[PDB]
Amino acid sequence: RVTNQLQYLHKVVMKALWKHQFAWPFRQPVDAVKLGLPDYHKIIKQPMDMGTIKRRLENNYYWAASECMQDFNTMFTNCYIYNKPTDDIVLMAQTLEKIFLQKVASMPQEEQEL
Ligand SMILES: Cc1noc(C)c1-c1cc(S(=O)(=O)NC2CCCC2)c2cccnc2c1
Ligand SMILES: Cc1noc(C)c1-c1cc(S(=O)(=O)NC2CCCC2)c2cccnc2c1
Repeated sequence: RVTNQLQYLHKVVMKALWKHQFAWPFRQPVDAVKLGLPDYHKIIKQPMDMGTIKRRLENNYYWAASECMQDFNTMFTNCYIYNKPTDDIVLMAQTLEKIFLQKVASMPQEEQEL
């Protein structure tokens, strides 16, 4: 579906996050071979990244905004679960997610199809 809320997530939320200076590690799926993490996919069962979310927005994959919000959430949660507490990537994820939440607080409240 195209909905008012999904449009907002695309044009306001994703727009802001995608261009952020800390976004780069999250713009494509985690490549476990490249990063040297043979257990990544053993620990993280549902990988997610902003490249995938952007494409889903662009291709009208989502039926409701809440679905897209859960993908954003999964991407951040994966990061917090996998990485060590002191890893810089955790700080970068937190920074992005703060913007995610700030923007989500201003999303249109009633979802309507277009
Ligand atoms: C401005 C304007 N003047 O005439 C038209 C037509 C627009 C308009 C309408 C929509 S929408 O109807 O698809 N979604 C609405 C629902 C919530 C707010 C946007 C946009 C959608 C995306 C970008 N520009 C949009 C601009
Ligand atoms: C693991 C992992 N789990 O979620 C994400 C996201 C990652 C992650 C981690 C690294 S890194 O640890 O090599 N560099 C850190 C240093 C500070 C920036 C990230 C990447 C390195 C390159 C590309 N993607 C990366 C993605």
